[PDB]
Amino acid sequence: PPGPTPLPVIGNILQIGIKDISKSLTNLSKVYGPVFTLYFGLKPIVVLHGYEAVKEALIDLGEEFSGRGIFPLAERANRGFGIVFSNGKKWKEIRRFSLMTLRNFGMGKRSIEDRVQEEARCLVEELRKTKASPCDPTFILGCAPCNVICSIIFHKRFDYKDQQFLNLMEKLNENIEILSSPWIQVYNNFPALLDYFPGTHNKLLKNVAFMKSYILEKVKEHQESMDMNNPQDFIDCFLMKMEKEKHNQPSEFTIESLENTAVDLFGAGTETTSTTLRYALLLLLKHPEVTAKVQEEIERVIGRNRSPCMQDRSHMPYTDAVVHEVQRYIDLLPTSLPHAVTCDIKFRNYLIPKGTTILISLTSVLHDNKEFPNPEMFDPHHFLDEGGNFKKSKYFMPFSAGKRICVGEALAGMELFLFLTSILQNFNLKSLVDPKNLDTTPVVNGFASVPPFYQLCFIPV
Ligand code: HEC
Repeated sequence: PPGPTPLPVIGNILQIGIKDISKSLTNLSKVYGPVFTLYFGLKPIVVLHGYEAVKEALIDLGEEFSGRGIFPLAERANRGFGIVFSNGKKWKEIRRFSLMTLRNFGMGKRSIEDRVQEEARCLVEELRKTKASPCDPTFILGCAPCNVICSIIFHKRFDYKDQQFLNLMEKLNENIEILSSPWIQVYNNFPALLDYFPGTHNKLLKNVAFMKSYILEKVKEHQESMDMNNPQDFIDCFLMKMEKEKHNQPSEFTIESLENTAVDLFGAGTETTSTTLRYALLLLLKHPEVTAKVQEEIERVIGRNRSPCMQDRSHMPYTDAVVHEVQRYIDLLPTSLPHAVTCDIKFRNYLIPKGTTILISLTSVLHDNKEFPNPEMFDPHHFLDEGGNFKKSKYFMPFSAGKRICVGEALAGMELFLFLTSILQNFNLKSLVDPKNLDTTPVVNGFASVPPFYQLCFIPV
């Protein structure tokens, strides 16, 4: 399986660098084809580039490519596996459980949707506190997705001033800061350095364990007041899954694994949604024509009176296109999360041995030159036909694809749709640095893009 010849100890780092590694992968694909080999120091990585290879692996050999693969830093920073990093029956069975409970009406009288709607009108209330004055939305937008997960795991959101909530928030955001430092790919190239610089990974381990404790005291309060035959949140359903398993007791569901699945949901369920929303508003500032068009659909379909809901989305194609086009443009997980093969397998006639790490290039699919003609340009017509109707694409994979597809695809769709429409129904976004100037080009470091810093005022309508 071809690829550039790597140097003695520094792997392929001269060829890919430490900057925008997804761009380097596209360039390498131009010379080695859609299936190349790449060395992260001494570790052999198969990269899959265009749609055809990604679809052929993740969908057609779905089981064979179902494995999760772990780079050095994550290996050291993770004590205990839940869902994101699990493999085999542990992953198969917890993931299955989690999707069950993440369905709209999958645990109690309260739906996921009602959770997201409650959050939407609190999000709006807090933005109303900003008194139409310049503000960095990073924090407020960060709280809403975290709080949806709080409500899903604990039945009950927290006021945004609740100190339980701010600690969990502080702990989650610090993990995102540590993890966005450019010299994180330096660890994956030279893992020896983890020992010589353990600051990173010790801070991750300390933060996770803080969160694990907090959750533990939560599942205790649950074990106490828990009504079987009447589960109301994630913890309840897990606790009672433990009872239906307490007999045949090898057993994948335990207090350890619930803590682990819980921290994952918080980590996987906060950062990406938060950034997508922050980036959405940035783009809505830059392109006010687009914003004006979304507001016409809101006044027409939903009033100014009631609150949005999911049934409204089928009747709002432009807004569905904007949401779709934010996710595709911004390409927040350029190489999703590293995959790994389940056994020795010939792929496009190449032979790839069991447990070999795979990087899926989601960028190559999301920014396919042909499906999306100006792919590095923000344009909702990418998902509209000549009438105003919504136009699906099989190249829309920001949640990846196949057997490891984001467990929260639906939830994220609800959050994005309901928080964005809720914000634009209630406010007009005013820029302070004038649309024309401000730059919306992703700041990329390794496998993580983020918008540049901006401010805006939320002026009520
Ligand atoms: C449930 C809360 C939750 C929310 C909200 C959420 N995710 Fe996820 N996402 C997950 C979990 C859990 C996984 C792990 C799946 C697995 O390993 O089997 C995941 C995995 C992924 C992967 C894994 C890639 C792969 O092939 O293995 C990508 C890409 C991803 N998410 C993107 C997103 C994007 C983009 C958003 C929103 C803009 C988002 N997720 C919002 C829970 C969430």
